[PDB]
Amino acid sequence: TLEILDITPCSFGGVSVITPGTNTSNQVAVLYQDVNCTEV
Amino acid sequence: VTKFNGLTVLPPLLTDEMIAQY
Ligand SMILES: *[C@@H]1O[C@H](CO)[C@@H](O[C@@H]2O[C@H](CO)[C@@H](O)[C@H](O)[C@H]2NC(C)=O)[C@H](O)[C@H]1NC(C)=O
Ligand SMILES: *[C@@H]1O[C@H](CO[C@@H]2O[C@@H](C)[C@@H](O)[C@@H](O)[C@@H]2O)[C@@H](O)[C@H](O)[C@H]1NC(C)=O
Repeated sequence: TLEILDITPCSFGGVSVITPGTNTSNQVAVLYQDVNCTEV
Repeated sequence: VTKFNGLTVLPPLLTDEMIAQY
């Protein structure tokens, strides 16, 4: 079909782990860099 | 004062508004 399709690359980004020292606790909060929350 | 190959541009920690407040 004579139609034009734009191509956007699939989302990616770094993963960072915000963490208080292991010596204190072990809960972590994961930051996914530059991705809208729906895409996770 | 004036792509998607793995290159990323992280944002600064102090936003321009906060710098203006300083
Ligand atoms: C996640 O979804 C989109 C894509 O990142 C964003 O919100 C939309 O942004 C577009 C602009 O590209 C608007 O046209 C839409 O109206 C917005 N809302 C929706 C529901 O698509 C934003 O990053 C995030 N939005 C939400 C609601 O999570
Ligand atoms: C490291 O933590 C040491 C003891 O930590 C103890 O256990 C953790 C799970 C917490 O409950 C904490 O409040 C407790 O005190 C101590 O030597 C000190 O707090 C820390 N020392 C260093 C060098 O980080």
